[PDB]
Formats: sequence, structure tokens, C-alpha cells
Amino acid sequence: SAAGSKKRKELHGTTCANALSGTWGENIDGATFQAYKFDFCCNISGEVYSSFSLLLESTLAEDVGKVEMDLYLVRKLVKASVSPCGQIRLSQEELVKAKYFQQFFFNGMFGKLFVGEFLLQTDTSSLWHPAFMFLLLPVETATIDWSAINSCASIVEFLKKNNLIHFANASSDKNSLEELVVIAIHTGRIYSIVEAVSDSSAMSPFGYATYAEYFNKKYGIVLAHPNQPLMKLKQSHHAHNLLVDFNEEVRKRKPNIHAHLPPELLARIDVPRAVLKSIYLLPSVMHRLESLMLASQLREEIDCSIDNFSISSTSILEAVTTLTCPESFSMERLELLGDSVLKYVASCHLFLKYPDKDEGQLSRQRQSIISNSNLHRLTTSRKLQGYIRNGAFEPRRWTAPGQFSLFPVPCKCGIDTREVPLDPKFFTENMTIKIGKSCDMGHRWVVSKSVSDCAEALIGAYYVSGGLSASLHMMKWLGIDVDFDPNLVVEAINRVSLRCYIPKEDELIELERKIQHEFSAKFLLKEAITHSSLRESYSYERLEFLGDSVLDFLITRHLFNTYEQTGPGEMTDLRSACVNNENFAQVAVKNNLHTHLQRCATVLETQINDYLMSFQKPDETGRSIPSIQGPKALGDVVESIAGALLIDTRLDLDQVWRVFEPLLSPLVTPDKLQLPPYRELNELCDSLGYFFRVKCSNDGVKAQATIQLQLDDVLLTGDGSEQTNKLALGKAASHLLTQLEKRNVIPFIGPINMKKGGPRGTLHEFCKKHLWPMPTFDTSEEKSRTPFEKRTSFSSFTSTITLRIPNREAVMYAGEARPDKKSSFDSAVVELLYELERRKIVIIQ
RNA sequence: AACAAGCGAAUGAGUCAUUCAUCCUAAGUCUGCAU
RNA sequence: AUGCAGACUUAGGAUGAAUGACUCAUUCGCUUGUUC
Ligand SMILES: [Ca+2]
Ligand SMILES: [Ca+2]
Ligand SMILES: [Zn+2]
Repeated sequence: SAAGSKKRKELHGTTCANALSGTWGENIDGATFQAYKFDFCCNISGEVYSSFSLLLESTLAEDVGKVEMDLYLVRKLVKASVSPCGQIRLSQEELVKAKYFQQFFFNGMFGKLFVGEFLLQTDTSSLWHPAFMFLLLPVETATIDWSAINSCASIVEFLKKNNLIHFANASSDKNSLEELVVIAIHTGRIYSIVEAVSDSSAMSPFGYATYAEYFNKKYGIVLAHPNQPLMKLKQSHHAHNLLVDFNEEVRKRKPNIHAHLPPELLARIDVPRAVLKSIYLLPSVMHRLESLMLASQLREEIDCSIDNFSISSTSILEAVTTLTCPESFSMERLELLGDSVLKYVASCHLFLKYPDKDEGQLSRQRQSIISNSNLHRLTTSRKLQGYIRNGAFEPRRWTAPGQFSLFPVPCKCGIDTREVPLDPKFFTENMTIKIGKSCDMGHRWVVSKSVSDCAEALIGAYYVSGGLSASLHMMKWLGIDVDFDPNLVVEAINRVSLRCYIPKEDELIELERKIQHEFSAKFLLKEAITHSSLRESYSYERLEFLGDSVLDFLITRHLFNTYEQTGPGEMTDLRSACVNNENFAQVAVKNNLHTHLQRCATVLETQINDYLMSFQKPDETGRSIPSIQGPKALGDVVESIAGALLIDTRLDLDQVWRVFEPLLSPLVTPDKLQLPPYRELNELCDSLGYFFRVKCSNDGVKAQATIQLQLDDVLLTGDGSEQTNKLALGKAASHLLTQLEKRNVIPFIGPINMKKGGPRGTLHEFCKKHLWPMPTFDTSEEKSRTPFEKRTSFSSFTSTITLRIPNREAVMYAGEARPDKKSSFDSAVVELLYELERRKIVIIQ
């Protein structure tokens, strides 16, 4: 419901590329352009794609206008290079012929040329929007290839005017005729002739008896050359989102469908079909360049003014790209990284800014700085939500300038200006709304968690490219209340030098010979030592605040950099084992930091002594694990020594990590990743398909928890005891995982629900409560080319369920008839339940 | 890769609901103990 | 009053799983219309 939440889908607008904006539409005299060269080169060496030239009014940003992108076609891959060229001038005759080329081929293949009648006859320039006009036209191989453009412009004046075989345009040799571009005149769609039938004509068999009857009835047009061979020619299809590798290099080899037109209906174009094949690549290439242009525009808006700093447009691009956008990149890792950069920087800034606020009000002031609500506020105020690439990317909808837009989404979003203002009625809590789908004015539904993710992802993107300083610039550019004011960190040492160090028993020396750092101040490490039970003016609660953040950031920087192909949720699984406070307790004991936690609490002394007693020497070399948890003060010392390491070392994070990398020597790698037993238990029980009753209680001092798991014949009960009962659930789950890894008329079903998940919903909630394992389905389909109360379909799935009902013999049943696959399962569950009622197991009422 | 649509499926997401979890941080109440 | 402990709940960040339903993308089978 709140700003920054996932549930509030809020409508935002898209930003125009600002370099695709040309004012050169409707000049009187020829307009000058900056050119970029699209070199397409396939991995198959048998067929060539033509190189194109993008002709913008404005220069590109040298990171956009020199980029290589891979295009994943069907069963082949094309490298597209966007190397620059020179500034190219175009005369008005050249400018009209270039606009005719672009408008002709994009409208003839992707659009509908012959609207209704020829599109280029009726008035254009409505189709040349000034927000998006770029004039992309082939090159002869930095050249510009006026041969194909002149042929296309000549066939434009032709169609406005409307042994060798005869096209409507011109005659052609019968042999040098295959694989050439051709536009049919009676329905204006570009073809490309694969072959001419060797022994066929307009009289060939086609509810039409023949081809010439088909044209004489459908179009009413007398073929004045029936003798000549009608031509099989592959049609012009639509463009297909080459930017993502969807097939993963499923889709089977489909034959080309060819149309067969008499050559009189065809008009010859001297455009090669190298050009025609390259145009199918242009919607995805220009969508990628459009996106990189917005990314570099964001980079320019953010600036940096740093002498040694540069950030790619591809990394800004991935930082704005929500996962609703099927792509290779998806911002999710950068926004985990930027969550932790932001949390570090916010904690370090509040630590240094407020030397008197303790762990709680520092932590709450951080909750005000680092929230998704705060980052959503500072991102939408900064108008960074327009750069969000939260879109599926319909290439069918991609229209070049001059192309008609056969697929318009007319802006019924209620706002008539481009950029929406953040007001409610542009917020929606409901389902059925389509997140990502733009209208034609560029407005689309954004999850609003992804706006805050945008913020964090650009914090992380400037972190990767510029280190801490450029990420801190990105944060101040958003308006994050951080400044880092470096003498202020010196002022912290000037809150340390005034105190008289208390270096009494040379305790710090032994502690520093455990952590291999010198401590040029030594009161930071005394404060990181000092527990709140000593009742001093100082304590480690404030340095543990700082060190929670510096360790969460140093570890997720390690995890971001090492594991480059795994996203959040495995990085969060790994971070919740490195920054786990139990792990910090084992790291405190393993390096023996725990003998320097200075405290005056006897109950904390018996918690330390129980936890040192709980360590068991392992069965193989490994690591000495504990039996029980052991208190937070152990791990809080580890955090606070990291926090003292920052303020000691003038916030040098490479030094803080140079010290703390050998501390947790066995860093968790995702092979070595062992999740908490409860999580791993109910993930394994749900993935295999079983449930467990769970029961925890507080009998004596320490809590008890039993877990009755039901496998198919037995109910096996794993039970454990621990202080917290979340960890008694953890130990009962670990007991159950050991004794599971060795192995690896009374009930009321309640009312059957409807709305197509209802019966499987009720039987699943029933199997969880009255503990039976999940029913497994066996659907059966009889697909028919004839259609099948009912609404129509063509498969008629009749499904039978099984349920391995415990302490009974198993039961399979079936469903009458269902068009859907989900419904078949549903009706099979219903006929099962009524059958079960008859079998004296459950009562529906 | 003819095109649009509808229907069915498969796969990957996102989101909601349900009911459960993990990790870090703060806090409140209730219960217990003790100084 | 303070400390500790546990339950519960909330707030903040990062998340994950089963089930159910949408939605999207990609892909396939069919159907109709269109092209043929
Ligand atoms: Ca986030
Ligand atoms: Ca801690
Ligand atoms: Zn709109």
C-alpha cells in the first residue's frame, strides 16, 4: 500500500531519448546529420546482412554510438556494431529519397502499405514524430548507398503512378531473378522471390479452381500475362525481439510459407534482400540504442564531474531495467549491491554526524534514510522513474518514423501530458493491471518497489564503476541525506583523543594481535570491546550499529563481485550465512575474540560458558560447530570491531576488509551454502510434497519443539530443544533432516470453493491441516481439430488424481470433461471429494 | 519466421491471495527470574 | 527502575518456498478471418 511497496502499482511515464529528437522533419532544404554505422555480421558465413546508417541530428554520447550488441535470431546469432561515421549532409532531393526508403520498407514489411490507397501517396509527416526521428538507411559495401535508395524511391513514384518475364515495374531475366526484393502491387506487401515455378502459370490449381480465378474474383484484375511462371516468394513477416536469447540456442524447425503470385502483380525493386534481412534486425537494434541513449542521458543528468570516473551506458541501462523486462540484465543484483552501499553510507554518515545517538535512534534514523519509501520519494522527485525499463518490449509495436503504427495503444491513461505527476488515481492496488505495458504516450504501470529498486540499482551501478565516491555522488544526486564531510571523521578521532585511551592491562595489544590491525587511536577498539553491562559512558552498541552495515556491505560487495551469475535470493541466502549473527558468534569464538568482550553480567557469562561448552570437535577437519546458538553479544563484538576499524582507518573500506577477510576465513560459497534447518526442512517437505504438524512449547528453561512429518506410510517425528524455540524448531528440523536424509468419516473437507483454484485450494489446505501428502495429477488429453456447460476448446483434458492417503490404500479417480488443463485437475478433485465422501473419508458439508 | 485474433499447452518471470519461512536492525507489550 | 530471558506483535532492509489465480514474455498445437 505504501510508496515503495510491491503491492502499489503506480503509473509512470517514459522518457524520450533526447538524441532521437530531430528538428529536421519538414525542412525546405537538405538537413545535415550525424551518422552511425550498423555493421551486422552473422555467425553463419553463408548469408550477409546489409550494413545500415543511423542519421541523427545530434551526436551520440560515444558510449551509445559505439556499441556492439548480439542479436539472437532463430538458430543463428548476429553481431551488430554501432561504430560511428562522419557528419553526413543530405540535400532535399536526397532527404526526400531517404525518407521514402525508410517509410517504404518499414511500412511495407512491418506496417500495412496500401492503407485501406497507397500510403506514400496519402499525406505523411504525421508519421514522423519529432520526439523520435532518425532516418536509418543502408550503406554501400561509411558510405550511404544511393543505389538501393534510388531504386526504392523510383518504385515509390511507380506505385504512386499506379525469355524474360514481365513484372509491373520492369522486365527481368528469368535466370538472374531468384532472391530479389519485390513488392506486390495489388496488395502492397514486400516479398522476396525464392524461386519461380519451373512448369506452372496463372492457370495452375489454387474455394478457387485456379490462381487467375482467385485474382479475378478477390481483386477483379485481369492478368495480361497468364503464360508466365508465377513465383513462390517468402513473405515479409514482423520483427521478433532479437535482443534477448529466448530459445536458449521448444521451438522446432518450421518450413517457410511461400505465397505464389503471378509476376505481373509484382514490381521489381533493386534493393538487395541483404537490406531486407537487415531491416528485421533494426527494431531490436534501435530499441537497444534507444535504451542506451536513455541510459546515457541519465548518466549526463547525474553527471559525476570526476577526473578518473566513467560509467558505461550498459551499466546504467541494466540499473534501470526491471525484471518484468525479459532481458539478459535485470537490475536485481545491482539493487542488492546498492541496498548495502546505501546502508553502509547511511550508517557511517549517521554515526559520524551524530556522535551522541545510540544504536536505536541511529538505527531508526537509518530506517528513515534507507527505506523503500524514502528512496521512492527521492527517485520520483528526481524524475528517475521515467528511465525505468520495466517493459516486455513488443517488437511488433516498434514503429520506425514514417511507419504507420499498425499496433497503437491509444493513451486512455487519463493524463494528456507526457510525464505523469505523482498523485493518487495513478496508484492502483488491484490485480488484472498490466505492469509494463506502455500506451502510445509512454505511460505504463510500475510496481513502485521497482522505483526504489531503480534508486538502489543506480547506487550500486555508480558503486561498481566509481567506487564509493561516485556511488556517494549518485546518492547525493538523488538527494540522500549523506555527505561524509571528511574532517568530521577526524572530529571523531577528536572525540577519541580527548578521552585518555584507557589502555590499562595492554588488553588491546592482545586483541589487535588477534585481528592484525594496529589501531592508531585504541579508544575505538576499547569502545568496541565495552559491553553495556560495564555501565560506562561508552559501549559497543553504536559501533555495532556501524559495523552491521559495514560488514553487510563488505560481504555483499564480495558476493556481488564473486558470483556474477546469481541474483538476489541466492546472494541473500549467502549473505544470511556470512552476516548471520550466529556466524559472527562462531567467528568471535574461532578467532577467540570472545575473551576481550569486557562485561559485568553474570547471565551473559553463563551464556558464553554454555556456548563455549556447546562447541563440538568435528567428525572430519571442517570447522568446529556449536551445538546451540549462543548470544548476540559474541557477534555484536565482531560487528563493533569492524565499526571501530572504519573510524580508526579513516573509513578505508579496503583496509576494514583487509582485516576482516581472514576473520571469517571459510566464506560461504553456494556449494557450501547450508540454509537454517527449518527453512531447508519445509522447503524440502514442500518440494517433495509432504507436510508436517509443528508444535513448540516452553517446558523448563529451554524450549521444546516437535515436528511430526508424514511420509507415505509412516509418521516420523523429529524433536529438538533449544532456548528460543525458533531454534528448537530449527533443531527439530535438523533432527528430522538427519532421519530423513538417511531415508532419502470424521474429517471435514469444508465447503468446496469455486473459481478454478478452489477445489485444489481446498484439498491442499485440507491436506496441510488433516495431514495427507499432496495429490498428484495425471491429466489425459484428446486433441481434436473440431471444437469441444462448456466454452470452446480443442483438447478436452480429462484428468485423474491420485492421493497417497496415509495409512490407507492409495486412491486414483478422474474428471468428466474440462477444456482447460487447470480445470480438469479441479473437476477431478471435486469428483474425488464426492467419491471420498462415498468412501467414508471426508464430509463435504 | 505471411498477418491478425481466439482457444489450448509448455517454460521463465512479475504480481496478488493464502500460510509459512530465513537473515540483519530497531522497538512495544505480556510472561518469568534476579540484583 | 535496571539487567537478562522467552513468547507475541509491530516497524525497517534483504529474501525464500508450497498452493491458487491473474498478467507478461517466449514458444508450440489447433481454429477462424486475412494472405495464398
Ligand atoms: Ca531494494
Ligand atoms: Ca548484532
Ligand atoms: Zn497513457
